[PDB]
Amino acid sequence: AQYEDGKQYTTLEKPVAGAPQVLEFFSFFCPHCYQFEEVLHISDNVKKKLPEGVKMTKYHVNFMGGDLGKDLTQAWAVAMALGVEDKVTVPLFEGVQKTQTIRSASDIRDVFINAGIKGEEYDAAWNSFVVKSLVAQQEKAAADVQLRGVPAMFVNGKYQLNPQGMDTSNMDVFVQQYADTVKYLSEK
Repeated sequence: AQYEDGKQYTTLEKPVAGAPQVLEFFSFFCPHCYQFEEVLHISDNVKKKLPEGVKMTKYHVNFMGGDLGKDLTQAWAVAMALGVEDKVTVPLFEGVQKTQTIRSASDIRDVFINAGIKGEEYDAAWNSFVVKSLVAQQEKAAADVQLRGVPAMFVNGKYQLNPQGMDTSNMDVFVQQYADTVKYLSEK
């Protein structure tokens, strides 16, 4: 076939019922995740090729960056709850990996402030139980699929993208193959 199990994707031995349609995992400490966001714009190009009626989910993970890794998962929960993902994603990535100016929760907080979220609003969110359960959601989803690496994308809780098996000669060609694979898997 043109799309083969173990080639552009793998299949989960243990499928996850009720899972989000398109589910993406990342870490702000994850170097290919930075690329996926800043250079390749994977999430965005997948969305452009997804059928409509399809919802897209992106979660942060704890297993990179120790204590700060967990702070960042809680911050991503804040970002999701306030709907400000598109204004903090870039500065968080650059704060962690480019400038290395993110070293504490207060530094994470600064990124949101500079992006225009009010201190009061940020801290209320940070401490809220809605964010607590949002953090739980992120963890559970990762636990459901035995996740030990990022970036990762799962389709309908039973297929996992396998970017290792796609040409990387051309970044643009890589992205389309990746998105076309999500679409193929989506329709499966």
